[PDB]
Amino acid sequence: MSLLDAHIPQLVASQSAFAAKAGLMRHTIGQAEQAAMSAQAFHQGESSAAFQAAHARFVAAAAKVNTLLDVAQANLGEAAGTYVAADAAAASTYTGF
Amino acid sequence: SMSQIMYNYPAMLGHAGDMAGYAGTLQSLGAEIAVEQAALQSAWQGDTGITYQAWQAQWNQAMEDLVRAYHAMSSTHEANTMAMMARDTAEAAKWGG
Repeated sequence: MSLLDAHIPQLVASQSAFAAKAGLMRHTIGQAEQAAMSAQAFHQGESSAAFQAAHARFVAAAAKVNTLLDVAQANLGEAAGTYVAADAAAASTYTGF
Repeated sequence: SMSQIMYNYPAMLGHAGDMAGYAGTLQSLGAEIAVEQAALQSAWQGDTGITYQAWQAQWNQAMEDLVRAYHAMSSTHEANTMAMMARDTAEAAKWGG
């Protein structure tokens, strides 16, 4: 009464869905950032302080998502096997009162 | 106050599409990675850097600020009605100049 292949998965783990997800994240930002460009066609120049701050705020946070994506795969192992020895200042951060 | 400069009608000020969605898209995107890793918690080490508990909170705290970073530029969306004095939310609340 042995059940061989009845309700069992297949290529669900070996394929590693985690990795596919990690890469899907950057896709949302990469494509999203492009949209802000098309709209920036307003006058098309260079000067843009108000927008700069907002643009820097995004990249500043991305460091948290990216850094977390590496540790996740590194800690999970099966998730993925990669590294990014680039370092940065955001990795340190700081807090006051 | 700069309304008598060159702001006849709300041309740029206000909305112009669906930007709020682009940002929120990131939040939902990260949720997938947060729930995925939660299934491979037993696989997590913890003696490498970030822990399962720290990663969970950190991730959410990251995606949260990561999204707002995009809405920051779209903050002008509500700035439209701001022109009106009846409301006065950021004006009467402001204290610069």
